[PDB]
Amino acid sequence: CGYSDRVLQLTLGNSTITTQEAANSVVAYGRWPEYLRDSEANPVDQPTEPDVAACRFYTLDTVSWTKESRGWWWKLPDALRDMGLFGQNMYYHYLGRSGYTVHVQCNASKFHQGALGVFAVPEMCLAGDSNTTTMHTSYQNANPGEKGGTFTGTFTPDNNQTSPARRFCPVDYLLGNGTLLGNAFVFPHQIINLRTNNCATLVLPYVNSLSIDSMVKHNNWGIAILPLAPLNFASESSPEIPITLTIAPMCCEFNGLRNITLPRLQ
Amino acid sequence: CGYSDRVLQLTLGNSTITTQEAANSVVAYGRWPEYLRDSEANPVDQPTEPDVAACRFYTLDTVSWTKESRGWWWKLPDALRDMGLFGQNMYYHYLGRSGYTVHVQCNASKFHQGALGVFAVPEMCLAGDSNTTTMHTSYQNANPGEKGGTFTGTFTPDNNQTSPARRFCPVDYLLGNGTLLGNAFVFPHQIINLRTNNCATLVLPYVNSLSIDSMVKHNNWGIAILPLAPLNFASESSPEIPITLTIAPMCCEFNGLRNITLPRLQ
Amino acid sequence: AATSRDALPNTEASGPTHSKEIPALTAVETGATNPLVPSDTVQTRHVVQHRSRSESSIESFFARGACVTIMTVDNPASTTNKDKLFAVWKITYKDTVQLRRKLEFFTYSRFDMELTFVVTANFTETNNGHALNQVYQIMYVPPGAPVPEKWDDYTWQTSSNPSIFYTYGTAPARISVPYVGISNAYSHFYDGFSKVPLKDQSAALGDSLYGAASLNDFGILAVRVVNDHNPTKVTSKIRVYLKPKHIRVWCPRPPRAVAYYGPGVDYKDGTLTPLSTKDLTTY
Amino acid sequence: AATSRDALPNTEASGPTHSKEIPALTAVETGATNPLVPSDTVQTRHVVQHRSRSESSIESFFARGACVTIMTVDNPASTTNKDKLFAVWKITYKDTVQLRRKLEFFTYSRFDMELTFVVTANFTETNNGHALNQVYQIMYVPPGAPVPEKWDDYTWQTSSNPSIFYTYGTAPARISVPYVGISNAYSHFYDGFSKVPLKDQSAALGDSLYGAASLNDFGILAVRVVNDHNPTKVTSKIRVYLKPKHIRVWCPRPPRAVAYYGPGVDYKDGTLTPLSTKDLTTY
Amino acid sequence: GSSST
Amino acid sequence: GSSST
Amino acid sequence: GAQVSSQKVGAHENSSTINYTTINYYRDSASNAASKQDFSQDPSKFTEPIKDVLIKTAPMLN
Amino acid sequence: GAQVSSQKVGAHENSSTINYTTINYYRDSASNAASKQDFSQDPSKFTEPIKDVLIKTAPMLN
Ligand SMILES: CCOC(=O)c1ccc(OCCCC2CCN(c3ccc(C)nn3)CC2)cc1
Ligand SMILES: CCOC(=O)c1ccc(OCCCC2CCN(c3ccc(C)nn3)CC2)cc1
Ligand SMILES: *C(=O)CCCCCCCCCCCCC
Ligand SMILES: *C(=O)CCCCCCCCCCCCC
Repeated sequence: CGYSDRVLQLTLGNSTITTQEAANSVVAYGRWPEYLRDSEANPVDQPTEPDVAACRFYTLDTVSWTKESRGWWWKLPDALRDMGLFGQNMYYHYLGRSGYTVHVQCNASKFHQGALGVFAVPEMCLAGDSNTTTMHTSYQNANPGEKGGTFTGTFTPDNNQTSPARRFCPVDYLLGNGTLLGNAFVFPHQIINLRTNNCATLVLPYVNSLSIDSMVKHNNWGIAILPLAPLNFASESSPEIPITLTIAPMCCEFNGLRNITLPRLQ
Repeated sequence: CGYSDRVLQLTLGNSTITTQEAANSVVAYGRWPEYLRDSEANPVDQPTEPDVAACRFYTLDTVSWTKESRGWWWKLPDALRDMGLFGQNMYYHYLGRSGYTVHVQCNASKFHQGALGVFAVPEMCLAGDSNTTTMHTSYQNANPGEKGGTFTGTFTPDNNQTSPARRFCPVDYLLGNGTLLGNAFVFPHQIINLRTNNCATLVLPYVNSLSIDSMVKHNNWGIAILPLAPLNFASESSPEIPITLTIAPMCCEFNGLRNITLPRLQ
Repeated sequence: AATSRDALPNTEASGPTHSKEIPALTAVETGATNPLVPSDTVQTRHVVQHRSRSESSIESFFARGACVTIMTVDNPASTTNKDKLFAVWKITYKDTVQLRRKLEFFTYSRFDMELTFVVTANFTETNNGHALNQVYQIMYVPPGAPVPEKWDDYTWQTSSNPSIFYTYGTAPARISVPYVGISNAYSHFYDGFSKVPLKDQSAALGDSLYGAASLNDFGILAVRVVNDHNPTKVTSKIRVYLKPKHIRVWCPRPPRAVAYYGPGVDYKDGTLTPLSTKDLTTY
Repeated sequence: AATSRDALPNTEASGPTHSKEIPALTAVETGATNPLVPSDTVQTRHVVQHRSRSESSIESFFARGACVTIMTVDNPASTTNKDKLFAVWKITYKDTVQLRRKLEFFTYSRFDMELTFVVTANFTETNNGHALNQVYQIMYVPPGAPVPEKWDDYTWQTSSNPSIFYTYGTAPARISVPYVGISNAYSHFYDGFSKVPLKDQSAALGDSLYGAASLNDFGILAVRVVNDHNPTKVTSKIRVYLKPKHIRVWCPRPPRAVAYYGPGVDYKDGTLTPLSTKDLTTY
Repeated sequence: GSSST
Repeated sequence: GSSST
Repeated sequence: GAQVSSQKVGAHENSSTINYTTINYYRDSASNAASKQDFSQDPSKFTEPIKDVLIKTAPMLN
Repeated sequence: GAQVSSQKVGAHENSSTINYTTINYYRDSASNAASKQDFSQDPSKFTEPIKDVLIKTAPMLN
C-alpha cells in the first residue's frame, strides 16, 4: 500500500509537518510525554493546561551550516520563552512542566556531504569561560532564548578579572562539559547524514528529580547539534546550507498562578 | 510482489505500450468506452465494427518542446483521419462513433524542468482570426489532421478583408476560446511534470448530444497540450525535448455505408 | 438517496498525530484533486453541520426568468407612407449575455422551457390624440412554415402554428414548451460544420459556418398589433423572459472570461485582458 | 402547553388575615419584582376570568404591514435633457420611525418577511397629452451584484436577481422573503466595530463606523418604469410595506424616548426633554 | 388526506 | 385519492 | 394535505366548535401565512432572575 | 390526484412537519412547475477520474 519509515506527517494543534526523507523518529528513553499523575502530584492547586494554544509547533530562527561551523546548542524551555501562549503561560506561573517534540530540519542535495549529530541531553550543564572562579556564568548568558549558543573548537579563558564576561566556553569535543563527544550517543539522539536524511525528530518526556519545577530558574533538556562529518559540496570551497529548528511543547501544565515574571534577560 | 502506479503496460490489437514513469491514468468522467446499446440506437442498419484493425495504437508526428513553445492542439477524430483502416472506415460511412486512449509521451532527465498540461476537451470550439466577421474558420483550417495546430501568446487579427485567411487564432491563456486556462482543469486531464512523470494517459468515452454522428463534419474531442511551467535545462539557453502523441480508437462502430468521402482538405 | 437540501457532513473531533500516513502530501499530475478535510491537517472539534447545498442545485441555479430579447412593434396612422411594423425574432439564448454565460458552464443541456412576455407601450408623437387598448398576436413560426411579410397577410391565420393573443394591461403572457431538440440534448457547443467540402465539387458549394448546425435551429417568433391603424401612433415593446425548468446538464466548462463577440466562441481585439494588477506579496 | 389565547387566571375568594406571612413586604434590591395578586393584600371575591393575552403575542404585535420607504421614479419625454429617473433604495427598517421603535423593544430578532408594494402615478406638467398604462420593474440587487447606472442598461436583464414586474392599476405587488441573516438572529443593536485599528498600521486604514457591521447588509431595491419615454411626463411613487411574519425576539429593551437621529442610537440637542410638567401632589 | 388538529 | 410522499 | 383548526369564537350569531381550513400552496415555508397559534411563557426569567427561588409570603431578605 | 410534500422549515413562527399540496392541471408534463426535490451526487467523476482508486492517507504515487 505504500507507507514508509522515511515519509512522515506530524500534527499538533493548528500545525502540520511533512517529511519525505526521515530516518524514523526517536522517543527518548522509550517514554512518551504525559500529564502529571495524582500519585506523583505535589502542588495542590488546579493546574493550568493550555492544550492546543501552547502544544503546537513553534519554529525558531534558522541557523547556517558552513565548513567553519563547530556546533550549536539550545536549552528547553528557554528557547521557547518568547513563543506565543506557551511563553505567556510559563511566565505567569511559578511552576511548570512540559515535554517536547523536537524537529530539526536540514536538506541539501545528492551531491552534498556531511553529518549532523543531534543530541537531547537531560540537565545539560555547560562549562564556563573562567579559570580564576567557577560556576559563575550569568543567568543572561546561560539563557540565550530562541537564538541559542554555539560550540567552540578551542577553550579560551576570560582574562578580564575586573569586568568578567561571565559566560560559557563550550568546547565541542568535550561536549562543552568535560566529557568526550564520541560518548554523547548514550543520550537520546539522531544523525542527519545528508545522503540518508533531511531531518531529525526526537520526542522528549519531561525529565527531572522532581514532578514539577520552576521553568524560569531551570532548564530540563539541552538540544546540542554538532557536525560529526563536515559539510562539503561538489568542489565549492565555502558551501552553506540552512538548519531550521521547529519545536513543540507537549502535555504541558502549570501551577502557582500570580502576576507575570519579568526577567532581567540582558 | 512489485506492482505500481508508475509502471504500466497497455495492449490494443497488435500494439503494446510500456511505461516505467506514469502518474496513474485518467478515465474521462469515469466512463470507459463502450459500443452503442440497442436502447440508445438510432440508424437501423447492421453496423461495421472494425475491432483490431482500427482499435489499435496509431502514433502521430512528433512535435518539439522549446522555451518558445506556447502550446499544441489536435481534434478527434480528425487527427486519425489518415490512419490505416480506421480512416478508411471513417470515410466510407456516413456515421461513426468512437472512444479513444490518448497516450502523450515526453521524457527528459533528472536535471530538466517543466510541466505540460494535457487537456481532453469535449466540443473544443476554437476562436477565429477575424474581428470583422465571426464563425468563419474554413473546414480546411479547422481540421489540420495529424499535424495539429498551435496556440499563440498573442491575438493578432486577420486584416486582409479581400482574401481572408479564414483560420483560428487560439490565444493560450484564454484556452483559444474566451475562457481562462487556469480553469481548464475541470476538463479531464493529466500533467506531465518532468520531475514526476514521462507521460499522460487519458481514456476517452464517446461524448456527444447524439448517440452517433458524422465524423467527417464533426469533432467530438479536442486534445490541448500547454506548458504550465516552461521547459528548462541545466543552464542551456535554448533546450529542446520531443513530445510524441500516440492515440488508439476504442469500441468504434460505423453506419450508413456508401462510396468513399473525398474531402477538400486544402 | 442524498437530497440536494440534506445537511452537509459534520466535522469530527480530531487529535494530535505522529504517523506514516500522509494526507497532506500528494501528486496533482495524476489528474485528481486531493479529497482533504480540516481534520486531516489540523486538530478539529466536533461540529454538527446544518448548512446545505439546496440553492446551488442545477434547478435552483437556473430557476429564474431571464431576459433574452426585446421585440419592437408599432401601429401607425393609416396615412403614413411607411409600413406598419411587425416584429420577427429568431429564437435563441444568445442575443443577451447573462443567461448565456450561466448555460455555458456546461457543454450539453436538456430542459423544458417557460416563456413569459412583458408588453409595454407608449406614445411617440408630441401629438395629443388617443388609442384604444391594443391586442397583440405572438405567433410562433417553426422552420418551414410561411414567415409573415405584412402585419396583416394570410399567415397570421395560424391554423396550425401556436399563437398567443395578448391583451394590453392584463397579467404578462406565459407558455411552456417541451424539450424540442432533434438531438438527445441541446448542444451549447458544436465543434464542427453542417457541410462537407468535397474535392470534386466546387469550393463555394461545400462551404458552411464553423460551429453552426441547422441554419434555422428553432424558428422565429412573429409579433404584431392586431388593432387597425390608429390616427395617433403607438409604439410597443415585447420583452421575452426565458426560464429553463426540469433541467439537466452535462460536461462542465470554464466560464466566459472575455466579452462575447457574436454567436460563437470568438473574441475581439482590445477585450482580451480581464484580470487586473495585484502584486504577488500584497494582501 | 399554555396557548397565547388561553384565559388568564381566575380571582380566588380571600378572607381576613392575622399572620406571620408578609406578602406585601419585600426588597427590590434583589433584582426581583414582587409577584403579588389582589388577594394577597385585600379581601377578594371569586371571579371566573375570561380575558386573554392573544392580541399581545409577539406575532400579533407585529402582524401589520408598516411603511418603510417611498421610492420615486419617472418616465419623461425623449427630448428632455435630464435623465430618466430610476430609483435605488438600500433595504432597511430605519428610514421611517414607527416599525423601528416596535422592533427596538428587543435586542435581537428572527423572522420571515413580507413586502407589499403600493404604486401610484400622476401627471406633472400643466400639459394635456396622455400616457398608456405603465409596467414597473422592481429588481432586488444583492450585495455584490452590478447596481444599475441607467434606466435601460444590461443589469435589468435579471438572469439571476429576483425581479417583480408590476402592472399599474392591478392589485398591489407582494413577495415573501426567508430569514436571510448571516447571523443566527438579526441584530437590532451592535455594540462594536467592523474593523480593528492596528497600532502598526495607519490610523485612517483601521477606521470604521460605530455600531455598523456590514457596509451593505442586505443590498438594494432598484425600480424603473419599463415603458419608453412618453411625450407627456408621468411621475410615480412606490410605497413599500414591510410585515415581519413567523417572528421570534430576544432580550427586551426600553423604548425610544427621544427622537431618532440617524441609523444609530444618537440623539440630538434640543430634542432631549420628552416628559412634561406635572406636580407631585396633583392628580 | 387532511390532518385536522 | 391523493398520494402524499 | 389540508390543515383544519378551531376558531376561538367571540360574538356568536343568534344561530359545538367552529373551524377553518388552511392549505399551503408553496414549497418555501417563508411563503406561508402566520398560523397565529402561539404559545405563552412565564415572565420568571425577567421578573424573578434571582438564584434562590422566592416565596412571596416569606421575607425577601433573610 | 393531489401530491403532498414536506417543507424544509427555516425560521419557525413563535407558534411536527409542515406540508404543502400540489395538483397538476395540465396533461403535458412540460406545463408542470419545478418540483425542486432534487438529488445530489458525489464529485468523483470530476475530482477523482483516475483508474486506480485513491487512498488519501497513502502516497498518491507509488
Ligand atoms: C442556439 C440558441 O439557444 C438554444 O440552444 C436554445 C434556445 C431556445 C430553445 O428553445 C427552442 C425554441 C422552442 C420554441 C417552440 C415554441 N415557442 C412558442 C410557441 C408558441 C408561442 C405563442 N410562442 N412561442 C417558442 C420556443 C432551445 C435551445
Ligand atoms: C438595519 C436594517 O434593518 C434590518 O435589520 C433588516 C431589514 C430588512 C431585512 O430584510 C433583509 C432584506 C432581504 C431582502 C431580500 C429579498 N428582497 C426582494 C427580493 C425580490 C424582490 C423583487 N424584491 N425584494 C428584498 C428584501 C432584515 C433586517
Ligand atoms: C391535501 O391537501 C389533499 C386535499 C386537496 C384538496 C384540494 C386542494 C385545492 C387545490 C390546491 C392546489 C395546489 C396549490 C398549488
Ligand atoms: C386528485 O386530484 C383528487 C382530488 C381532487 C381535489 C380537487 C382538485 C381541484 C380542482 C382541479 C380541477 C382540475 C384541473 C384542470
